Amino acid sequence: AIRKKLVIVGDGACGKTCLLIVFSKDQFPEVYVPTVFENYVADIEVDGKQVELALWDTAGQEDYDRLRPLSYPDTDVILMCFSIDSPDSLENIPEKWTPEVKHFCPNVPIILVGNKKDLRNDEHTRRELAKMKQEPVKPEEGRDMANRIGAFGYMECSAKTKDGVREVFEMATRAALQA
Amino acid sequence: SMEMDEKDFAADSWSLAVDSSFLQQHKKEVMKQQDVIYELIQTELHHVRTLKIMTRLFRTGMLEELHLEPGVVQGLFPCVDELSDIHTRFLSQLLERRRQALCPGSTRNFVIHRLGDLLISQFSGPSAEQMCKTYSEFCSRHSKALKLYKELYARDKRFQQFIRKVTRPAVLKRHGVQECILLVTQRITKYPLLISRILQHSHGIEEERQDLTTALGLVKELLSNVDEGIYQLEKGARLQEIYNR
Ligand SMILES: CCOc1c(F)cccc1C(=O)N(C)C
Repeated sequence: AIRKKLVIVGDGACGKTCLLIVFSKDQFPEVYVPTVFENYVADIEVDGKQVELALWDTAGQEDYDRLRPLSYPDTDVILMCFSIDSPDSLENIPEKWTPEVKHFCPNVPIILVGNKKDLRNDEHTRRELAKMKQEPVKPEEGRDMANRIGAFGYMECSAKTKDGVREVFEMATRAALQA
Repeated sequence: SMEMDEKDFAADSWSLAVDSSFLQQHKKEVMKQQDVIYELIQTELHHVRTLKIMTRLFRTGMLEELHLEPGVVQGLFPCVDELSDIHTRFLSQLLERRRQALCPGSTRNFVIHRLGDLLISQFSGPSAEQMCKTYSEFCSRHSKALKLYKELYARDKRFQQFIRKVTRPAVLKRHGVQECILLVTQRITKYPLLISRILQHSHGIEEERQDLTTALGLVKELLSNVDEGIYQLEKGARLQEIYNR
């Protein structure tokens, strides 16, 4: 197995920590959802290739511009997350997160991931967003942002139901393996 | 870690660590508060274990087996003794607060009601000045340690054999040298997340809510000072590159 490093970035409300927890346990915790994620090394076999994929979160580093870049050395793939229940988290992708990752991780593939996709059709979410003249992020809005920022691709998932989570990490492994 | 503490923190939560007959005696809000305090202590136990792998397995094994040039082991593991002393002392205080709270006849059933004062003490006065000095130094030497490790692993056969030997066991899967360095750098920014969630479930006693609010502010003051005090050191950087920052 070859060793690769993945880092997830995005705003504090994007669901990055929950995504790493659900993937690393293959389960949405039934008793207690952890507040933080330390690290994990996943054994993944994608398209016949075995990889040890080390996983890292940047949660807690969003306000600290000199500490946060210490998470980036030798990253092989970036997951850049936003929450589908937060058009504000998607607005911060192109001119805050993208220029930072392009600077510290040149030529590293970025996968833009829309988290919490289960909230797109949640009535409570639609009511709260309508008070700020907003609506859940549409799939075309996510794909267009991924296209504009030069992402390797666009994916969606729900940490709550686990739908799409395995696929995001198998594709991140393929992106990390590419020349 | 020692077996007594590993077993005390083996469960995924406080609600799974305590006896079910003891859990049943508490309100849901108390269970939510205790589950987050248990995560703060469990992750602190693991952080001190990361620092023991750095000092005992890596640093001391390199001094006792390899013929590295002087200053190289300190370059790989900057400030590790000072970091171990800070966190082993803090972990000792957290574990003593739990032990004092145990019910007679039990080694597992407890409730910690007064965490805020312990966090104010850790994150104020001389211990906070020491944490600020040590993390400003460690985090400024983080890139240099990673580069020194990669250079030695690629060029020195005995170093490569030593690393592959001591990191082979499955219990070291998440704890290679570079992984330990980044686990330590990231520890300090986990504290606000944990304290804020403990505070969310600590409104029942107003003195506790106030003390956790004071501790949260002190931790963010420490993080702001560390972040402003970092400048990455680089082997071979010339004075002109530095004064033209
Ligand atoms: C000044 C207090 O800092 C410490 C601490 F909080 C625990 C253990 C040791 C130390 C210490 O004196 N240094 C030099 C790190």
